[PDB]
Amino acid sequence: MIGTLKRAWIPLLILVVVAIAGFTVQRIRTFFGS
Amino acid sequence: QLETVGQIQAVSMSPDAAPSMISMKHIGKVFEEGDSDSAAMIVLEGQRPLGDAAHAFYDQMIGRLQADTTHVQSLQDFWGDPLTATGAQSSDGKAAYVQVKL
Amino acid sequence: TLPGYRTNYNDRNYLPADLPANEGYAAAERHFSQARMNPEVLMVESDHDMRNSADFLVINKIAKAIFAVEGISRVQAITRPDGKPIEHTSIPFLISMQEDSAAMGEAFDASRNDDSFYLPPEVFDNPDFQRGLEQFLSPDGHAVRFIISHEGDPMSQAGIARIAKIKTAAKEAIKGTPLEGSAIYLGGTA
Amino acid sequence: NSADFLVINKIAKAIFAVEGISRVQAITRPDGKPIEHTSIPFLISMQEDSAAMGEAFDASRNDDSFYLPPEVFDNPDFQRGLEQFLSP
Repeated sequence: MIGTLKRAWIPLLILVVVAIAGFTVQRIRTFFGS
Repeated sequence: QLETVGQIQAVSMSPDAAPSMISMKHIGKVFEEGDSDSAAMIVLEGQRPLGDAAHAFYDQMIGRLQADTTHVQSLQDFWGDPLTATGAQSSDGKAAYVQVKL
Repeated sequence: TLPGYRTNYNDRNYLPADLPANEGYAAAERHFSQARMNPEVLMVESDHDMRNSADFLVINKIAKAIFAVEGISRVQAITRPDGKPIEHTSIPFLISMQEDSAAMGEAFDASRNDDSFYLPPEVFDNPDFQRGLEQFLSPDGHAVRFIISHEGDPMSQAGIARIAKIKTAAKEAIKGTPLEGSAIYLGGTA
Repeated sequence: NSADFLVINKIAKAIFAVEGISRVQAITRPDGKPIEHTSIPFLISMQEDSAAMGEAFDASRNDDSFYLPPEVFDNPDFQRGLEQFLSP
């Protein structure tokens, strides 16, 4: 429902950014050594 | 002070998972000459070609160096050995060196 | 200006030239080269005693294959104890009117021909060989190591790109030999 | 003939020297391994020394020299493999 999702859009965007960045970081953390 | 603790708890330059660090540790383990990656080079250079006095001083010096078991882990002579002596000497004969593992 | 950025790993370029370490660096550069004090060590670890005439052929093969890399000078092995091949090992000495064959052999030693190599099996019981055999082969003979020097700056972008080439050359030298599948370790500063 | 088999061994070695290549198989190399008794200590032929040299050159597959004398083409134990690698 849009009325309540567009009220917490900042925490949702922060969560999306944190998730994407964390997955990309844990992916890059495996390139060294191998 | 901060710098005292900083020099006390210093960390290695290279990671433990570095292929070259693993390689150096394994080379030292297999050849039984220390589990370090640090090594120094004692060069001795003269204005004239190194003769027998230089060889005697070098023998006494490596005898001294091998005694300090806590710091000097090993060394590759390569100059007290007639088979390999020319590998640790310049083409002109005025310089020689020995690698010491620390 | 960013797509022209080059970096450097030689720490002695960014230090005053009046440090004792740099003084000895200069003393060594006056006589050998700038890359003699920063050698690489390559170790090939097999699963059998390599102290025999059959495996020393593969060791000489590895030494030559590493020496054939572009920026490499002064590879040092047991079959090459001073970066120079052992004398009386070229093809005019596996063959043995004798003033001709002696001239051939001594012409093959004045250039360090290095096209053939045997080292008969009576070099392993020679006492004047063991002190050098302990430097290059493991105490149980299962590993052999090579000491590699660079031509220019070891810690440049080229000296760092040479590491993969050294490893590839060592891996291709043992391809198709009884030493195939051995582990190759490369340590050093570069 | 013995003259062209030298070039065949040259081609085999040159292909084997490519980086990602393993197990090149030719008539001068019938199992990816060089033929024994073809290295330089066998073109040369106190004999306990030369035999040791030859058998040290066969335990490593030295592959620095190669002849195959011309009496291998009339050897019946060679034709069944000569038909696999050379045109009829």
